Amino acid sequence: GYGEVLVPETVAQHRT
Amino acid sequence: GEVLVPETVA
Amino acid sequence: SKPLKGFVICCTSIDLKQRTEISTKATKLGAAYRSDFTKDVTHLIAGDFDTPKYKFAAKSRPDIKIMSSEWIPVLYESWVQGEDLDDGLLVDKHLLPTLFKCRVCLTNIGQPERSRIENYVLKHGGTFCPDLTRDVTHLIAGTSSGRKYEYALKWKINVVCVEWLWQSIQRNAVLEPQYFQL
Repeated sequence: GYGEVLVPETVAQHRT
Repeated sequence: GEVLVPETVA
Repeated sequence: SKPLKGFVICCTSIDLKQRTEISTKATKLGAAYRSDFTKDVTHLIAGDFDTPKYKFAAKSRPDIKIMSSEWIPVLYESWVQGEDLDDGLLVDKHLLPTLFKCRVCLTNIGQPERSRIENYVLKHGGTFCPDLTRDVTHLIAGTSSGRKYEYALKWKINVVCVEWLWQSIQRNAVLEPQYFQL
């Protein structure tokens, strides 16, 4: 019911 | 047999 | 006639209704059913990895098969219908998926290794989590920094290196996180 806290997936991704 | 881990308590 | 003679079955994190079905059917099949995890247990039917019984089998008893809750009802159904069984007794078809009940999130891992990890989590029965939420069970981290890492520490979520995943897959069991710290 109440909002949940989410840490978003990293948008800026890098190639190893 | 010898008890290694007991049953989970309800 | 007693296909499970010599089997010793134990449950972990199985609800009462399903546990009663499993013990009744396993006993009719000829197995012993143990409420405690005794030394002679051969098969552990598990509904979660975060239990003392599961942890003991994963750490100390690789001979013990970790089975899905559907194993005994499916084998019992074939047997009571008069179907031919084989010596495998459907065990290999009903092993518990290695990452059953795992909810795995990643942080600070580059491509293509990031998406390969995601694929292996799904292949081994886990849930993949792009975002970190309080119900994640494991955060695989490339480095000990960043927003997901800080929130996992706050929510007391396991933070492990990717070797946790590789060793859990080869051991066919979720391994404990303290052995895979960054």
